[PDB]
Amino acid sequence: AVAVDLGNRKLEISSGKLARFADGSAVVQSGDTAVMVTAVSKTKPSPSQFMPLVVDYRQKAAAAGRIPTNYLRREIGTSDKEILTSRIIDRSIRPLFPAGYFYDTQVLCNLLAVDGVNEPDVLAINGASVALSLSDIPWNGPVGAVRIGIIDGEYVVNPTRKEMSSSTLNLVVAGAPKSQIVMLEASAENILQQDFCHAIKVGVKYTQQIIQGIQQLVKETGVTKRTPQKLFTPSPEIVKYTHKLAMERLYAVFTDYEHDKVSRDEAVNKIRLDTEEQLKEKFPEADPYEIIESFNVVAKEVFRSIVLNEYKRCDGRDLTSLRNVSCEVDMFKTLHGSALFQRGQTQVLCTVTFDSLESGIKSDQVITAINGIKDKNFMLHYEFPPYATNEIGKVTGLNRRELGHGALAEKALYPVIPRDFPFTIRVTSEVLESNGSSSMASACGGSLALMDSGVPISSAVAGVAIGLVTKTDPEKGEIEDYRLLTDILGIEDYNGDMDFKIAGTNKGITALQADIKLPGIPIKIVMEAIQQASVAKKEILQIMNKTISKPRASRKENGPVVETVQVPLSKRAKFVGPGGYNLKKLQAETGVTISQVDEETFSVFAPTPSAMHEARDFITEIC
Amino acid sequence: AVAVDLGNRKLEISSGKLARFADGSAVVQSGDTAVMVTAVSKTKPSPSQFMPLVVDYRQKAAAAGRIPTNYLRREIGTSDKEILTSRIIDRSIRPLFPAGYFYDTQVLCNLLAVDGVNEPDVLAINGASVALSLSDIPWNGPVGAVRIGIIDGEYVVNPTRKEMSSSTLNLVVAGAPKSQIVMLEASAENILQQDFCHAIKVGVKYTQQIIQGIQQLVKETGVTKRTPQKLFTPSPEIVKYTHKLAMERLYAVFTDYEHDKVSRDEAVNKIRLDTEEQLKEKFPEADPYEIIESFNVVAKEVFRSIVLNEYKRCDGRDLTSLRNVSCEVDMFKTLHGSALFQRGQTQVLCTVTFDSLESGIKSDQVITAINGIKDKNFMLHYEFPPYATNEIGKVTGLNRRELGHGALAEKALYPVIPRDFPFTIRVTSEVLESNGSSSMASACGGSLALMDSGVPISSAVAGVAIGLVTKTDPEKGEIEDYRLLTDILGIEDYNGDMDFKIAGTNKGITALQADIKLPGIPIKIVMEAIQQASVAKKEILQIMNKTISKPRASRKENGPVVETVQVPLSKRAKFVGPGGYNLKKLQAETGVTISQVDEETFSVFAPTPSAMHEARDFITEICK
Amino acid sequence: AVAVDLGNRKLEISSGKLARFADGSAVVQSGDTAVMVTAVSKTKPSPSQFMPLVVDYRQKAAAAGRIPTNYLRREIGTSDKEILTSRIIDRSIRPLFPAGYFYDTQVLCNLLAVDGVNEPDVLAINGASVALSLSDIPWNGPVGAVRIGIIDGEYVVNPTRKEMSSSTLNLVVAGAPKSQIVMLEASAENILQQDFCHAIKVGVKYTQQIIQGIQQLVKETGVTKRTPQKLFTPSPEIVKYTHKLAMERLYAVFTDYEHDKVSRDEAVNKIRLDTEEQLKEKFPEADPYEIIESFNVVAKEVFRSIVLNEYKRCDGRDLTSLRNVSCEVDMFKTLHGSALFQRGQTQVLCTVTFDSLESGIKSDQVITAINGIKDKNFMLHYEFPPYATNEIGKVTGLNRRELGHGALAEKALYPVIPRDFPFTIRVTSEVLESNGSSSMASACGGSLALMDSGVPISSAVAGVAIGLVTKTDPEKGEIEDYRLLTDILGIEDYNGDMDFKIAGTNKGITALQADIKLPGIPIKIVMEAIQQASVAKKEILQIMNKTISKPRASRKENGPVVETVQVPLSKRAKFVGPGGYNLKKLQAETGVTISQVDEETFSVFAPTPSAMHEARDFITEICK
RNA sequence: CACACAUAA
Repeated sequence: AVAVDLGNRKLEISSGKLARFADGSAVVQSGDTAVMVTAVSKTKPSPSQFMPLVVDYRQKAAAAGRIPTNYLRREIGTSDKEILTSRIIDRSIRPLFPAGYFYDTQVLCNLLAVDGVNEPDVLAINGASVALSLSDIPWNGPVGAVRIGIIDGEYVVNPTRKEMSSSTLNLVVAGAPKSQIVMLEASAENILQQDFCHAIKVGVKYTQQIIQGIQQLVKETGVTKRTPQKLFTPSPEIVKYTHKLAMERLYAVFTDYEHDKVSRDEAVNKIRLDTEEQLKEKFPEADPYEIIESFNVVAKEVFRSIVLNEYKRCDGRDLTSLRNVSCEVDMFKTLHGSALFQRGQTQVLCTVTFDSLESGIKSDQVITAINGIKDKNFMLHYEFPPYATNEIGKVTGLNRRELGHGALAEKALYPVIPRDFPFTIRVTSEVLESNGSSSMASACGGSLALMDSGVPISSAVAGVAIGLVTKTDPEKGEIEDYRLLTDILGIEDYNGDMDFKIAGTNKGITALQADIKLPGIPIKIVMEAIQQASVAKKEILQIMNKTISKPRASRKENGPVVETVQVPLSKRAKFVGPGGYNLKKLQAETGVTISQVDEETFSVFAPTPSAMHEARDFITEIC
Repeated sequence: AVAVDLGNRKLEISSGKLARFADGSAVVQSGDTAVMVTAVSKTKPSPSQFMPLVVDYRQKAAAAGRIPTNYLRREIGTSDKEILTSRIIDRSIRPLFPAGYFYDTQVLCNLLAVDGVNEPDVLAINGASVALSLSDIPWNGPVGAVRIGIIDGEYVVNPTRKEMSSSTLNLVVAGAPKSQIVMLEASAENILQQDFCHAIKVGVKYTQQIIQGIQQLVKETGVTKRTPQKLFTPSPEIVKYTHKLAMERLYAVFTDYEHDKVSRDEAVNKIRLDTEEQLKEKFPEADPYEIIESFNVVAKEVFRSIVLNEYKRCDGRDLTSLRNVSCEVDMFKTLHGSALFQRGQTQVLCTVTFDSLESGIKSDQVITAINGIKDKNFMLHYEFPPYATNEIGKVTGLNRRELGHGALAEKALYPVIPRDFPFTIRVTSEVLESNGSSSMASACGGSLALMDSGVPISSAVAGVAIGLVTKTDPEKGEIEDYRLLTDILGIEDYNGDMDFKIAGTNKGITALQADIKLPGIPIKIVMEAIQQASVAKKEILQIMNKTISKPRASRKENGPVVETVQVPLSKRAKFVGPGGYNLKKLQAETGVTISQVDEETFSVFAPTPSAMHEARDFITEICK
Repeated sequence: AVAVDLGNRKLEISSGKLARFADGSAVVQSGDTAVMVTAVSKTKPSPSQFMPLVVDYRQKAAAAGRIPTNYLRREIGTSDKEILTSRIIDRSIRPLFPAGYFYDTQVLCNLLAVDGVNEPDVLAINGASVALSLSDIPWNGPVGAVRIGIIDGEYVVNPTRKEMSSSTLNLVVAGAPKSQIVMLEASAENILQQDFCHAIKVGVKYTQQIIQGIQQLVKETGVTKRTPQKLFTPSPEIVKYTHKLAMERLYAVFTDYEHDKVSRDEAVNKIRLDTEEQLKEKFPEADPYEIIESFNVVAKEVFRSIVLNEYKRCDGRDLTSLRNVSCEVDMFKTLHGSALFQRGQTQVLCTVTFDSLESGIKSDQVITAINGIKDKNFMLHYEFPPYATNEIGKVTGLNRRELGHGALAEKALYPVIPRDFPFTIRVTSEVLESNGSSSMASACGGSLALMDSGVPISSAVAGVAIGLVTKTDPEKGEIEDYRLLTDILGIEDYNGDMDFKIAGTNKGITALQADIKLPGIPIKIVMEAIQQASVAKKEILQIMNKTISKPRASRKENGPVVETVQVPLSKRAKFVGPGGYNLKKLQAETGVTISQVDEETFSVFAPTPSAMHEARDFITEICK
C-alpha cells in the first residue's frame, strides 16, 4: 500500500490481495475508482519469433460506468473506446521490455469500480506498470502516466470527467525514470505550441513522482525477477561477420537516390538472399532465425550510419525536406465532397458524406451508449486495404491500427469542425498507396474534402510524421547525438526510433501521437520535434491552399436536403401505416428518412433532391 | 483511357492513377458511377494445393453506410447483396486462370462513387477483367460483362435502376474472346424460352465490343506477364504411367450401375490407394501432390471417355434420363407448410412459415434495415448442414455458397408468389442428403411446400441441373464433340465442365445460373442446354403434380391469425405500459406481437391459435 | 419405429427415412414435436490427443413460426438456451464413449417441428442416444433421458410447457443400463431433500423403459459397429514400467500436506520430466503421446490409491472437511453491492448492479442476437479470466463453460430472489483465482452481495462440490469401494470421477449439476452425495452468516432512483425532439433512461443520484 | 497449432 500525491489528486497502489495466481497483479485506486491489472508471461519461448504482447482493457459498463454492458460481450464484443485504451497501455509498456524476450505475455485490466468522476484509463496504465514491476517478468523501470488538461489557463493533473469537458487539452504522458518520455498522445483545441510544450513538461514532472512511489512499493515487496530460458538476440560473432559481408552492398543501395519504395526493398532482398546463403555455411549450427535477425541488425545499422554521418536520407533529401505533395478536389460529381492527397508514394482518398442528425443513434439504449455519440455529429473512418502495400489480407473488420489512425485523424480535424451543422458529417479515408504517414495524410486530405464539400471549417488542418535516429552509448545508454527527420518514409520508420505524428492548423496544434521505440527519450528531443514539425506543417498548408483555400460557398446542388411535410390527423394512420410499416417501407425503397416532429409535422431527409422528389410522390399519392 | 460504346450507354476504362502499388488496377466508370478494382497475386506458391481466389465486392456506403459498431459486427457486416455480387465476379474470372496456378490471389472492388442510376455490379466485373488484363498475373484473355433486360419488348443493355424495376428479365452475361460464354446469371419474370435465348445472343455480342476495347488498352499500355516459378500440373510421363495402372480398374467401376454415391467413391478410393503406392516407388523424386493429381487426371479422363464413346453414364442412365423423383407434403401438423422432395440421393426438406407484415421485413434499426427488405414479403433461407455429406463442419453462420443457393432458389419461386398476401412468406430448405443439385431441389420442394401451406401461387416451379462433357484437342482448343447430361450426379459435376442450373414453370423460365468450368463454351451449347432442360423440367412437373397440383383451398386451421382489439384512451396508458414495456414483455413470453394501427385500435398477430389464447387472457386482465 | 410409454406420455422413435448419409440418424417425436438428431464420426485418427466431440443444438424457430425477427431475417449467433441444451446432451453421451477413441465426432440436432407443448430438449437427448446406438460409431449402451417435475405434490414425467410453469422442480435425468446415472441437472424452488431424492429414483425408473425401447429398435435394424484403426491407450507394460519408476516419488508428493496448488503441480511436473525422458530410452518406438498418457495413468492411480487406502487427501483433509472459507462485503463504495468469497485458493468477486426494468427485455424483436426475458428480473453473468489460472487466453465471448457456470449459479440463487423488485438485478461473478468449484463460490458470493446491496432475499444460498473416487472391478466394472469427498480441489476433480455441484438454502435444494465421468454410477452413490453436501452446506452457511446474516434495511445511498417529471403538451415536441432524438441523446450521454408513461408524464431512471442531478438540469433548460 | 497482438504503417 503506497499513496502518491499528485497535487490535489491522490493515487493509491496496492497488491497481494486479489488474483494472487497471476505473475503480477496490482490495484490502482484514485478517488472511488479502482482498477485491477494483471500480467502473465509464459516461461516457454514462443515460435512467433517476435515479442507477443497483448493488452486487453475491458469495462463492465458504458457512459462513465452507468449502463451495464459486460453481459453483452459475447455478441457485442469489444467497443471502440476499449480498443483505443488498450493501444495506449500497449505503447506505454512495450518499449521497456528487453530485446529478444520472445515469450507470450498478456496484460488484462479489470474495472472493479468506477465512480464517474475519475477516469480509469490513466489508472490502467499505472496498474500495468505496477503489475509488471512487482512480477517476475523481465521489465525495465517503472512507468508513471498522468493526463494533463488546461482549464481556464491552468494545468490540471488527472482532471475529472467534469473538468475534462471544459478543458482545451487532453494530453496523456507516459514517463520512464530520469524524466524520459515513453508515450505521448494528445488532442488539443487548436492551442498554441508554447502552451502545448509547457504541459508536456508538467506531465513528465508528475510521472516522476509516480515512479518514485512504485519503486518504494517494489522495495518493500521484495520482487525477484525470473531468468528467461534464452534471450533471442543474435550473437555478436554472427553480426560482425554479416557486417563484413554486406556493409558495402547495403551502403550502395541506401545511397542510391533513384530507388523508389519497391525497388529499394527488392534490392535489399537481393543482398539478403545472397548473404544468408553464405551465413549458413559459416555457422551451420546457428538458429535459422538468428541468420534472419543478424542481417536485419546490420541493415538497420548501415541505414542509420548514413543519416548520422552524412546528414542525407536514403532518398537523397535532407533532414528537413518534405516529399512531393499533390492535392486534388472534386473528382466525382455525385460525392458530397472528395479529395485526393498524395505525399511521395503515399496516396489517400477522402470522401465526405452528409447524413441525417438521427443517424448518430442506433435506436437501442445499450448499443448507442457503447459507441457513444460524437459531440459535433462528426466522425472519421480510416481504412487500410491490403492492396495499399501489394499484399493479400482479410478485408472485413478494422484492426487495432486502423482504429487508432482513424481516431487520430478525427481528433486532428475535430477542432475546426463547426457546431450546429444541419447534417452528420462522415469522412472516409482510404489508403490507396502507402509508403509513410497515411494517417496524417487523412487529416490533410480530410481537410481538403471538407472544404470541397462546403463545410465551413475554421481553418485548414495538416499533419506530418517526424522520425528520429540516435547513436547511444552501448553501456551508459545515453544518447550521444540524434537526427530529427521530417516526413519519414516507411523504411525510415522501420529503422528509426520514433513516429511523431502531429497535426494542427497554421496557428496551433490539434492532435499528437508519439510512437517511441526507444526506452524513453529526453524531453529536449520531443521539444525540438514539435518545433521542427511546425515548419513542415507550414509548407504543407501552403501547397493545400493553392488547391483550395476556403470552403465553397454552398454545398453541392445534388446533396442532401431536409424538407417538412404536413399530414392531417385523419390521414395520419394511413400515411404511417400499421405500426410504422409504410414509413419504413418508403425508407427501404428510396433511402429517405422520415421522422415525427410533432402531431402534424413530419421531417423528411433525402440523400439527393431526386430522392426527395420520388419520396414526395409517395406522400402525395398516399394522402 | 478507353471508351467503349454499348448502344446508348458509355463505358470508360482508366488505369495508372490510383493504387499503383497493386499488381493490377483499373477504374471503370459509367455515367457518374465509378468502381476501382485491384488484383494482387503472390509470387510464392501457396501451401494449399489449389487456386486460392478471393473476390471481395464492398459497398462503401449505401445511403450513408457508416461503420459497424464493433469488430464482430464488422465480420458479419457484409450484406447479402455484396456477397452475391462477389460470387458473380468470382465465376466470371476463375475459369480463365491457367491450370496449376497455385498462388494466392485477391480481387477487391471499391465503389468510388454511385449515382443511383447506373448499377455498379456490372462495372465491377469489367473492372476485374481490366485489372487482371493490365496486371502481370497470368490470366487467359479479357472478358466483358453486360446486363440485358427486357423493357416492354425491347432488349436493353445495361439498364438503369428505373429501367430494371420495369424489366421482365435480369440477365448478366460474361463473355470471353471469340463469342464464348464464361458466366450466365438470370432472373426472369416467367418469360418464354425463345425470348430468353435471344437475350443471351444479344448480350454476348455486346461483351465482344467490351473485349475489343480492353484489348486495345492492353496493347497501348504494354503489359508484360510474369513467369510463375512453377505451374503445378502433373508431368505427361507420370500421367501416362498412371493410365496403364488404373485404366481397367476405373473403367470397371464407372460401368458398374449398382454403385451409389458412397459405394462408387469407396471403390475409386480403393484403386487410388493401390495405385499411389506403386506410383511412389516408380517416381521417388516426384512431388507428393503430383502423385495425387496424376490419379485425379486419369480418373477424370476415364470417367469422361465412357460417356463420350458409349453415351451412357456411371449409374446406367442415358443423356436425358432423370433420377428417381418422389415428393411428400404435410408431414408435421404444426408446420404451416411442409414438403420433402427427393431426387436420386438428394433429399431436401422444405418448410413454409407465415409471419406478420410489420415484423416481416421491418427491423428496429432503420439504418441497417436497408438491403434487408423483400419485394413480395417473400424470402428463402437455404441450409446445407455438414451431415448431408457425412462430414463434420461448423454450423455458425451461412457461408457464401449457402447464400448463393438460397438466392437462386428464391429467384426461381419469386415470379409465382402472389402479391398483397396477408402474411410474410418465409421458405426454409434444409439439405438432409446431398448428391446432386440441392439448390434446384429447393425450388421444387419449395413449390410443393407453398402449395401445401395454402399460398395461391400462380404455377408450380421446377428446376434441374445440366452437365457437360467435351472433347477438345490441346493443339487448337476448339470443342469437337460434347454430351449434355440431364440431372447430373455429384461426380458428374466434379468431373464435368459445367453446372447449368435452370428453373422455371411449365411455360417459362424464372431463374438460371450457369457455372462453367471451361474457359468459355459456345452459344450453341448453351442454346441446347436450355432446350434439353425444358424437357426435363416438364417431366419433373408431371411427378410433382401427382403429389399436389393446386394450392390448398385455405391455410391450415392452426396457422397464424390476425384481428384487432379495441382499447379505450383511458386504458391506453395501462395497457401499453411505460415506454411500451407491457407490449414488449408480451411479445417475449408469448409469440404474439401487438402493433398499433389507430389511436384506439391495436392489431394482434398470433403465430398459432394456441398462443393466441395466451395473449387473450393477458389483454383481458389488463382491461379489467 | 418403436413407441415407448411413459405414463401418459408417448415417445415415438424412428430411423431410416431422413438424412440417410449420416453415420447414424433418428427422429424422436412426442406429441406434435419431432427432433431429428444425426451423429457423424470420422475414420482417420484426430491430430488432437483427446476425444473431439461437439454437440450442437439449434433452435430453428421456423418450427415454432417465429424465426424471422431481425433485419437479416435469419438467426445470428447461438442463444443461451441453445448452448445450455447442447451441454446437457454432451454430458449425457460423453461418458459412454470408449477410452482412447480419439476420432472427430459431431452430433447435430434439428428441430423438425415444435408444437409449443412438448419440450424438444428432452427428445434431443434421446435422439442423440438412438442416433449413436444405430450408428457404427463405437458407443456403449443406450441412454434414456426424462424430465421430472412436481405439480401439486405429484411427480410428472416429461411435463408440458404449461405444467413446467407450475412445477417446483425442473430435473433432467439421463440413465444408463442397469439403472445407472450419467447426468443430473436440476433446478428446484427450495424443495426438501427427501422430495428431491424421490424424484431422482422415479426418473431413473423411466429412463430404463426408454433404454428397453431403444434396445428393441437396435435389435430390429441390424447395427454393426466399426473397428477403429486403433484405440489410443497406453500399453499395459509401458504403464507398469512407469509405475515402477515414479511410484515412490508421486506417493511422496501426494502425502506432502504443505503443498499448495502451484507447488504440488510443479512437484508432480518435475517427476514427469524425469520419468518421460527415461521412458523414451526404454521404449524408443513408442508413441510420444503414449509416453505422456502412461505417466498420467500412473499419477492418477497413485493419487486415488491414497484416498481409498488411507482416507486422507492430498492436502491433509479427511473426506468431509471443508477448505478455509473467508467472506467479505462492502468492498467498494460506488458498487450497489459487492462481496469477496474465498474458499481455499478459489477467490471470487461478486457485484450487484441495479438496472432499469426497461433494460431487461433484450429479445429477438429488438436485438439481432439476444433472445428471451428472465422471469424474475434477475440474471447472473459469470466470467473466468485467464489470469485466474496464470494462463493466457482470449478474453472475448464464445465460451460455453462460462455460460454453463453462469446458468448454474443463477438458478441456484433464483428461488430466493424477491418478486416485483423495482429494478433489474444483475449479478456479476468474476473468478480472480481458481483451484476448485468457482461456480459454487459464485452462488455463495452472490447471496452475500445480494444481501449487502439491500435486496430482500428470502434466505441465504450456499453451494459446494462433491467428488468421488472408486475402485472398480477390472473385468466386471462394478464399483467395489468408493469415497465421497467434500469440497474437492482442482486435482481431485481432474483425477476423480464426478463433480457433484449442488447448492441450496439451509432448508432445501435450489440447484444441482452432476458431471459424471464414469459410465454411470449407482443411485446409492448419488443419494449419499446429496446427504454429504447437506452437511457441508450448513457449515458454509454458518461462516457466511457471521459476515452478514440479513439484507440491509435499505439500498445504498448512491443507488438508483426513479422519479417522474411532468412536461406540458406545448413542450412535448421540444423535449422529445424529432423522432425522439433528444431523449435518445440525453440518455446516451448521461446514462439515465426516460420512458413515456402518460401524455405528460415521463419516468426517469437514474443509476446514481448524481446522474439524476445531471439529467434534471438537462430537462430544466429544455423546459425554459 | 490457429486466433487475437505487434509488425517497411
